[PDB]
This record gives sequence, structure tokens and C-alpha cells, in this order.
Amino acid sequence: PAAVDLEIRSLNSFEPFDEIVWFIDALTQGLKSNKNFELYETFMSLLFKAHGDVIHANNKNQDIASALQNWEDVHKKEDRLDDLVKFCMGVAAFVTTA
Amino acid sequence: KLQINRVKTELRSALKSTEDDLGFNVQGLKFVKQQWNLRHN
Amino acid sequence: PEGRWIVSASLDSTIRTWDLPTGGCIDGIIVDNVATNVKFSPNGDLLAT
Amino acid sequence: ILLMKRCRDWNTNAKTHTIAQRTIRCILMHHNIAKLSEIPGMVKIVDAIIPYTQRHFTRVDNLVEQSYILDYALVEMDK
Amino acid sequence: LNDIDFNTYTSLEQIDKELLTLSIGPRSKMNTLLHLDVIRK
Amino acid sequence: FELSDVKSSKSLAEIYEDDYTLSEELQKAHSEISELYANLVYKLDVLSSVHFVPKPAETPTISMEDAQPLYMSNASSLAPQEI
Amino acid sequence: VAPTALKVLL
Amino acid sequence: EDYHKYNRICGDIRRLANKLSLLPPTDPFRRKHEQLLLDKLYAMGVLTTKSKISDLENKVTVSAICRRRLPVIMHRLKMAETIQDAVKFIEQGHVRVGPNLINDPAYLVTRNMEDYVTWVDNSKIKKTLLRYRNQIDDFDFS
Amino acid sequence: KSDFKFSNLLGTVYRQGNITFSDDGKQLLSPVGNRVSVFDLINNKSFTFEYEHRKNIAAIDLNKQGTLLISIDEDGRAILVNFKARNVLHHFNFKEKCSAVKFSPDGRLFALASGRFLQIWKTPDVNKDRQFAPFVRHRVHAGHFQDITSLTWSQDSRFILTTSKDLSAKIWSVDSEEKNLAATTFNGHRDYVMGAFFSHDQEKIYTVSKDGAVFVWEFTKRKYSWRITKKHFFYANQAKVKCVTFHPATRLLAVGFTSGEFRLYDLPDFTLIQQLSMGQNPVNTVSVNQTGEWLAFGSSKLGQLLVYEWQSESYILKQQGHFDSTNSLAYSPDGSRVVTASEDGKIKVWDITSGFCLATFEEHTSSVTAVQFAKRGQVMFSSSLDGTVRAWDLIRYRNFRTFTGTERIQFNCLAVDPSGEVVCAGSLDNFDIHVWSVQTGQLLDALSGHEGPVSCLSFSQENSVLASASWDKTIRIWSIFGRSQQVEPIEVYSDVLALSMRPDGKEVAVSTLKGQISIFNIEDAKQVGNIDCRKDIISGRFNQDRFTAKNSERSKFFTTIHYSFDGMAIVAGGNNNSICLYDVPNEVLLKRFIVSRNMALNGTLLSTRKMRPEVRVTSVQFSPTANAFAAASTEGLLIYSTNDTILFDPFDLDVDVTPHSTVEALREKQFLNALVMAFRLNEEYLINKVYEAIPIKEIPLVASNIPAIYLPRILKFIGDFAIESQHIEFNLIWIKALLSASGGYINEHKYLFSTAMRSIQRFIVRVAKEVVNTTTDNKYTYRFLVSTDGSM
Repeated sequence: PAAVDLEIRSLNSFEPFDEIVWFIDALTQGLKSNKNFELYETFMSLLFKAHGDVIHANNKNQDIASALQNWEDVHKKEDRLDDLVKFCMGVAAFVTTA
Repeated sequence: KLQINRVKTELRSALKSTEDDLGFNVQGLKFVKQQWNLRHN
Repeated sequence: PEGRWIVSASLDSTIRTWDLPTGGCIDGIIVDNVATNVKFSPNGDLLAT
Repeated sequence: ILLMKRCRDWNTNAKTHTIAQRTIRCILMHHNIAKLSEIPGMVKIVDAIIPYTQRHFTRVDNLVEQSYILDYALVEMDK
Repeated sequence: LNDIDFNTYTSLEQIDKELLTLSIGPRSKMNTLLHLDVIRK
Repeated sequence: FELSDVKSSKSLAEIYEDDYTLSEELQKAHSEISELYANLVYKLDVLSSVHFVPKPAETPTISMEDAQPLYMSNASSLAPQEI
Repeated sequence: VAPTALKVLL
Repeated sequence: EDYHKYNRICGDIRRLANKLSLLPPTDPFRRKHEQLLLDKLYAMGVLTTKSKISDLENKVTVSAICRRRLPVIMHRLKMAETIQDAVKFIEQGHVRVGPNLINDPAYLVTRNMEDYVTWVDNSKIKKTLLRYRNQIDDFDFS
Repeated sequence: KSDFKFSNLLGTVYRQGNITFSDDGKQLLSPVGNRVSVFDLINNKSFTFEYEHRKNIAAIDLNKQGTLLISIDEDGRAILVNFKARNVLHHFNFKEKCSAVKFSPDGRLFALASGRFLQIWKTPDVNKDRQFAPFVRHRVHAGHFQDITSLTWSQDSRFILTTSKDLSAKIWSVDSEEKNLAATTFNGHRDYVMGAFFSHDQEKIYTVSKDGAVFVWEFTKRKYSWRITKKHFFYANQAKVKCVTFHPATRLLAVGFTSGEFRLYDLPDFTLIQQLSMGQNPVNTVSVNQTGEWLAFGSSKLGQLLVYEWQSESYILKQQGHFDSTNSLAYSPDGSRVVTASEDGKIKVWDITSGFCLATFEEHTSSVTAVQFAKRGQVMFSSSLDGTVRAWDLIRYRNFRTFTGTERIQFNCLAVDPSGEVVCAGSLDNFDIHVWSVQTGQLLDALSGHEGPVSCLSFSQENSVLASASWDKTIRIWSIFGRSQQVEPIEVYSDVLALSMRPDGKEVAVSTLKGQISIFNIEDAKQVGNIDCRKDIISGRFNQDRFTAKNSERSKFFTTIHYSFDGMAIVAGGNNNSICLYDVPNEVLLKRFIVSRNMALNGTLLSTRKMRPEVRVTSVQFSPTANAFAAASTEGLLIYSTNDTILFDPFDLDVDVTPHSTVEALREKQFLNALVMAFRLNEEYLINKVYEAIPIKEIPLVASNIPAIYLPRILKFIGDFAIESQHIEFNLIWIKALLSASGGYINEHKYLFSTAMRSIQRFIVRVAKEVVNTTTDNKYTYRFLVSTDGSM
């Protein structure tokens, strides 16, 4: 977890921001595999934590926007788990109670 | 059942809209605080 | 001891281990002298004959 | 400054936070987020807005979870 | 069928590609990584 | 309050350095007080206990035990009303 | 060998 | 008979109250700390009644601690005629204080446990009691 | 109807001996009193070996192959165990107090520091079948005139360095032919030599003394001889070196002084990498990882164990055990966490899966007598002899409330309303139950009526009735809630020591001084069953006892009892060396467990109190997962679990049912028949195969068609499997199918599925919600950044 964390912060943050673009593409590919999800989810959470301001400033840049947009398409597909988890609780909470 | 179905779907959209509103704000405000901390740290 | 195996002795001078879940003999031995008794240790690490 | 003191006050009350959440949303969508930070004292107001917003976010989400009853009634109805 | 012969079985890495699977490891790793900063402080 | 009527060992400078640099001696009594009561309570506890009672027990120091979990933050420990 | 041996700016 | 250990207790109590006498009277810790000592000695039974600090200085004595000893206390309760004899039953295991038997004579009983002392249920010593009174009930095993 | 086996010991992480790192560097082996505990650092898990010594352990060592683990007690008796399979191999008695044991890096030989003699032996071959006398002594070396402090092996398995109290370090050769190569005694130190090590090349020899002097020895011309080329001194003001370790590959020297602080040094330049203090107690033992990045330190006085990442200055592990015996224990409602209390007055919260202390609370001045959770589980309550009851919010780990009596009544027992709005405590001095309001903290009223000290309290989880028992030879049922309050007293043969409440709340069981577990019907207030206890209890004669154990009446009663959540069993413990598990409906002994086998403990087998540690169990409880039960004892929290399940317990098995046939239904796509037949065999490996082989499309069809009798089993199987399984979506799809198909049946019979539903809810709350919470947090952060206007 430490060796993960130092590397995300060590990621370079200058124009053209190529390095940030690749890493988003890396995690975008990881989501498509549908494996190791909680890990791939948390890495880019650290990415906003370490480079959110960088991303916010240059949101209009095309390369960053395209990489972020492609990630959104993959991550948008994965909201079924939210529907699934809520259902099993809501009925499980009821069935034991009433 | 059709009455129940219509109530469910519309009720979801209203609650989801509010949660989306709350979810956005907490992230944005957190960001503003975090940026200010960097400037003054 | 775990209830998964039965080891039996017969006058034909053989010892057979039977795997109960599959109901088949998994191991077989030939003893020079017929084994009149067989007992599994409470821990199961030892077998006495 | 004056508007967002009111939103902080409204956010504390669960019956009026919804108005506050929409107003604060419009501010973030229509102002320079660099700029709001340097305005003196706004962090402190922004500091008070987070905890109540999180409490409301913890709420409603629970309502959504225990809203799925409507599905369970429907599926039992289907049988 | 060797796994049957040794009355054992190993869970698959991923049952199906569309199906979700987490990392093969402890579940505290996600919690540590998200809050690693306050761990250090 | 009692005023000393004997010559002061500390010289006129020394009181100025003392002024330049609730009470250190008072808390020394506090600490030594706490030590004895641990000793008194232990022995009385030993004599009155049905069962075995064990004896109660610069450089940077490591905190072996923490009141709250490591991942937990102080800010998350405060209620919205407190903030 | 030991008998325990192996084998300013500007 | 050696009382070095109790003599240590008596003095150690005296030194503690003396050094508390040295602290400022208005210090809350001093007043707080004392009240724990007055409570502790009261709980042990060393003090028959609640007392003040100067009373702790003189009331505490070796005899008070020895009076709390289990061999002594059953003698006051008339369980045993003589102390050496009392030491025998406790070493003979016929005595229980509360739900736990005590085989050690050196144990002193606190004020609250002072009264739960009695014989163990299956003690032959207890049967001889009920047999004379002709109240021996074999169902209670005693 | 389950076999419980000892799994791990919570409450103690280090007691004494030497800590050893596993070869792979992922696992740490720690002696804990009479047993050894292994901690998996990367996976954050722990287990304790079942094998037990006669006395406390002295030294331990694991081979690089990771297959053989040798443990020697303070009497010199050795136990050799397979690390992989966790089973004892052989028992050997060296007949002498062995200070240290270390396997050769070849692994073929192992050296023993026995008094002033070094014994080198041949390691038994594990692959070979069990031998009666596998231990053959290679050689015995007799050079030192005083006991050997420690020994060090050469990297090539050809030389050994030993440091003794003769102020001398002496080197031997493992091979007789190479005796001339290394037969030198090194002298010069003014105090006891604590460590002698080889350099990576082994040209240089570093020796360290107790006084704090490090000598570098090199073979040089004055014709050539060993000489001290360099001398480094530890200038500790008064701290003395107590333990030392050196890693040749990275040249790291970790030394633990008696003052309680350790220093990291680089050799031969003697650079102080870092200095830290773990406290005022001595640093007993120090060890280094294979890679050299993890340093493990241990202090025996307070039972500390710390693993240090000196590279990044991060703490892999940092735990402290209870100084005293644990008075009480309480499981969290879901079972994810367990809270322990000690005579110190400090409470500690532990995770079951990790087996580590997450937080400690030291607000209570005196011993904490009882600990209990609310039905919600967010809040915890505890009582202490200091005269206070404290409420703890475990989500924010804060004492949000404190309750106390008017006259500082000492509290021994505590019970809490299921609604979490009323808290009741009892005392041995007042004979009265104090009642407080959780929200307000005020004393509502005091429930009077007992003549005797109140020994225990318990609220019904459902009916919310309060049952109180005393040494008054009676039990009283209080209907506190309602417009009118009623009390129903039931008299009993003897003083009540423990009381447990059935989860249904219709019955109450109590332990009496006679050794009787009597069960009473609460609504009817009449007895329904009784169990005898006196004979089953095992009590060992104390060394100071002048009597036979059979005549002894010291402890033939249970001081603590608890039901099983299924409700057909009771676990009971007391001031004895036995835990008995009883079956309530038939009133028979399912099994008995020996708590301890340490000969040091008193019960295992005029001013001075003859006082020594005794074996006793303070409290017991069933895990809400219904797979384990924990018992608080002097050593710590003993957890016995049914996880292994090596036993074959078929249900409704027939001749046609066979593991081959179950697979045949699978290859024939008859999923329902395969799943049913697998459950009938009740083989986990077979069940897991069928469970994961069912396609997602066919799950709803199978779920709707599962027979009711197998339903409680499969829901349990999903819950415990899912908590560590990686297939969340597959598992959730199953639970959705079962719940939607049989939801009505579960509601009709809540108690039958109570444990199964709880295990399911734990999996959904503790891991499933955490995953989505990160997922939804990520979504909102994205929407802010992209929609939002960029900074100027």
C-alpha cells in the first residue's frame, strides 16, 4: 500500500500530462477486465487526491478529457452493484425484522 | 400492482436526484477545503 | 475418528481401507499373519492392530 | 458571503437543507473555484457545511435502501 | 478430476468475465490505501 | 503565605534567570503520590484478593496502544454539532 | 585472508 | 509472631497522608486522593466507621489489620473456639467466604465479605452442627 | 452437533522467548506462554498452534525450507512440528535448560545452546515416515566455562559463533576436518558478550558486549592473526545491551537496550540510522527479516510486539496484550469484533478476522467487571469496580456517557435494553439494581426486592423482560417496561452464579453453587429441565492444597454460562480447568475442553499470601456466527472454532448419492439435483464445486426449487463463504435469488434462519457496502471535476 501511494504522488504533473493520461488508461483497462475491482477503484481515488487540482485546472485539455470520458463509460456500466447491494439489504433488513 | 410500480419508479428518481445533489456538493466542498489547505500549508 | 474411512481385516490376510463418501476401497494391504483386530487412535494419527 | 451564511444555517435543519444543497450547487457551477477560496473566512463557513451535508448524505441513501421494499412487494405479488 | 481424488477444490479466479471479482487478498487493503495519509501522521 | 526570613541562596541574577526561565515541584508530589497508592492498593488488594493479583508496573517514544484506530482521523471523530 | 573465509562549488 | 509486613502497611499509610498534608489544602487532587484512601480503608474493614485524615494517622494499627484476618474473624463469629484451631479448619478447607473457599490463613476479609464467611456445604464440620440440633436435612447435603 | 477446535489466542501477542521471522518474510512466529502464535503480516491474519508444552516456552526456530518448527520449553523438553500441516511430529527431552536453538542454513543440522555446552544435532527428515529416534547428535562442543548467551551460524553451514558469559566469543567448525580453520577464542570485552556475527564475506567478525562495545575483528599480519581493527561503543547513559541481531546482506545492526529503546546501526561505519523507544521496559527480543526490511521487537513485561519498516518508517504491526487476566468478553452483534476487559481497567476492541487490537480505552480507573453490546451494535457498555458505568460509541470510539450511583456503588454485572434506552447494573454491596436512562444519564429508579447481592443480569432480546439472580437462592423476573411493573420471584436450591437468556426469550438457564444448570420457563415461571455439573468438572489439586482433588470442593460449579444462538446448547465455564458444552433438550455432555496444560498453573494437574497463578475462565460466549465460542482465561481469549470440518456428517444420504454422481448431474446440467446431493453429502469442497458451477441464468430457477429443509444450510454456506470470497456479484446474485424466492418462508420462521441471515448481513454491510461507497464516492468526484469550471 505504501509503494502504491508514493508512486501515484510521484506521477509527473506538467504539460502535456502524458503520464497521467496513461495511468487513467491503465485503470480504464483494469475495469474492463472486471477483476481486482476494489483495487482499481481505489487507485484513481488516490489519483484525484494527489492530482485532482491538476485535473481540475486542465479539464478542457483534450487528452485528459478523452481519457476521463473513456473511464466514465466503463465505470458508468458498473452501477448495477449499487442496485444489487441495496436490494439485498432492504429485504434482508425486513425479513429478519417484520 | 401498476399503481405500486409507478409509485416506485418516480419515488426512486426523486430520491436519486437529491442524493446526487448531496453527493456532488460534499465532494466539491471537500476539494475547496483541500486546495486552500495546500495554499496555506 | 473423522468418520470418513473404515479399515477392516479379514482372514484372507488383507487389510482394506474404504472411503465411505465414494463407497470404494482406496488402499489394500497383505499381512503375513491375519489381523484379528483394528482400532483407530482417538487423534487418528496411529492405528493399532 | 451573505448567501452562504444562510445556506449554512438552512443546511443544519433537515427540513430546509434541500434548498441549501441546490443553492450551493449553483454557486460551484457558476463561479471560479479558485476565486471562492481566497475570499476571507469562506473556509470556515465551508467547514460547517461538510458535516451536515454528510449527515444528509448518510440519510436519503438509507431511504433509498429501505425503499426497495416496493420491489419485494412486487416480486411477492408476482408469485 | 484430480481435485476430486484429493477431496479438494480451488475457487476460480473469475467465474465469468462479465461477473465482478475483487482482488485475491485481504479486504483491509482498500481501507489502508484510502486513508494511508492519516496512518502516517 | 509564609515569607522566608533567612538569606536567600540564589543571588540577584539567579532570580532574574529564574524569572526568565502549575508548578514543577508540585507535580513531582503528584507523581510520587500516585506511585505510593499503586503500591498501597496493590498490597491491600493482594491481601484481600481471593485470586492472584500481579504487581503493577531524551529519546522519541513509540505509542504501543492508541485510543482510536489508526485509519480513523481526528476530524471524523467530531459530531456536526461540535463543528 | 581469514581461515574462515568462503571457499566545493561556485 | 512477626508483624513487619503490617508494620510496613501502617507506616506506608502514614507517609502517604503526611505528604498529602504537605500539599496545598485547596488542591483538588489532594482532597480527591484522600477520599479514595478513606474509602479504601473503610472497604477493607480497617476502619469500623468513616474517619478523617488525622484519624487515619492514629486509628491505623497492626491490631486492626490482624482483626481483619480470617483466622481472627471466625473466632469473633464463634466458628472456632481458638485461633490456632481456626487456622486448622481453614487449612482443613471447611471454610468458604462467598462463592470461593479460602485455604490461606493470611487472608483478611473485607467489610462486605466479612459476613458471607461460612462452612462449605459438604463439610463434615457442618453436619455435626445440624445433627445436634436434629435439623440435618440430607437433601441439602447438609 | 459440531466439533469445536482451538484456533487462536487473543489477548497476548508476546510473552517471552525469541521472535522469529518466517523465511519468506511474510509471517512472524511468536511464543505466547505455553503455545506459539503465528501472524500473517501481508494477509493480516493470525493463528495459534494447538500443540501445548508442559511449561512456558523458552526458544523457537524455523527452517528456511519452512517445514520444520522446533520449540523448547524452560525444562529443555522439545516439540518438533510440521509448520505446513500444523501437527506434532516428535517429542524429545534434552534434559537441560537450552537457552537458544537455531537451525543451520543448510537445514540439515541444528545447534543448541545448553548451559556452557554447544550441542549440534541432525535434523529429522520430514518426508520420511515417523521415526521413534530420529534425533542423532552430530557433535558436542565443550569450550566455554560459563553459560552460552547466544549462537550464530555461518552462511555456508561450516562455522558457528557462540557468545558466553566468560567475556569471550569462540568459533567452531561444523566439519571435523575444518577444525583448524576455526578454533579461535576472541577476548577483550569487559562485560558479557551478547552477539557474535559473520560479515557477508565472513572475513570480518563483529562481537558485541553487554557494556555496549562493538569490536570488529580481522585476520591480518601483526604471521597473520585475528585482531580488533576497530572499536565502537554504545554511549548509553545507563542502558545495557540486552538483545542484538545483525543482517550481513544489508549490514544492519539492531540492538535492544534494557532501558527500552533500540538503535539501528550500519556497520562498519557505525552510522546511527535511527533510535526509538518502545517504553521503559526492556526490549527482550529482536529479529530481522530475510530481505532485511522488517524488524520485530518484543518486550516481555507488557507483552509488546512491534514490526518496524525502517525503510519507510512505517509500522506493519503494533500490539499490546492485557497485563492482567481478562475479566469479561463480548462479541459484536455481527461477530466482526470482540471486546475484552481486564483487571487493569482497560478495554480493548479486537477484529476477529485480523486478530489485532484496534483501540484501547483507559477511562475506567479500576477493573472492568462486565462488557455488553446494544442490539444495534453501534454502542457498547461496560461496568467497573470504580463505581461507574460507561457507554462507548464504537463508530467514533468515544465515551459519550458515564453513569454512576449516588454513593459510588461498585458494579459487577451489566445488562442493556434491546432498544438501547435503559441500562441496568448490579452490585455485591447494595442488593439493589440501579437503572439509568441512556439518553439522559439520570437514575430512573432502583429495582429492590433481592435479599442477596445481585450476581448477574440479562435482558430478553425480544420480550425485553429483565431476569436477575443473586446469592439469595432466588431469581426475579422484572417487567419494568409498561404502565405497571411486576416481579415474579422463583426460588432455587442454591446461590446463583451465572444467568443466560435464550435468544427467543422464553426460557432462562442459571448456574448454581451446587453445580446445577436449571432451566425455567419465564412466562410460566416453572422449571423445564436440569443438568448435573459436579462430576463432569475437572479440578486439579493445588500445589499448596493439603488435600485430594476428589475431596476438594474448591470449584465444582460454573461461574459463567451462555446459550448457543441455535438454542440447543450451553457453554459453561468456571474457576476450573474445564469447559463443558451441554445439550439443553437432552441434558447430556456434548464435549469437554481442557483450558490449559501448563504445569506452572496451580490447578492444571502469617503475613505473606501464598499466591500463584491459577487456571480459570472468567467468561464465555458463543460467536453470533454460530461457528465458534470464546472463553476468557488467565492466558487470554481462547477461541474454539468449527472451521476445519474434516469430519464426515452426511444428511439424508443414500446409496445413489456419491461424489462422482454429483459431478455427473453437473455434466448433465442437472444443477438442482447436484446441489441437493452435494448438501446431502455435506462436503464443502463438493458444495463449493456445485455452487460455482451453476450458471447465472439458472440461479433463479435453482433458487425457487430448493427444498425448504436445505434452505437454512445453503443460506449459511453463502454467508460464511462470501465474507472472504472474491465473487461478490455471483454471491449477491445468489442471495437475491434465494431471498426473492423464499422471503416469505424466512419471515414465517425468523429464529430458524436467524444465524444465517446475520452472516449474510455481515457480508453485505462490512465488505459489499464498503466497495460501493468507494464506487459512488468516485462517481461524484468525477462529476465535479469535469462539469466544473477550470481555475483561471
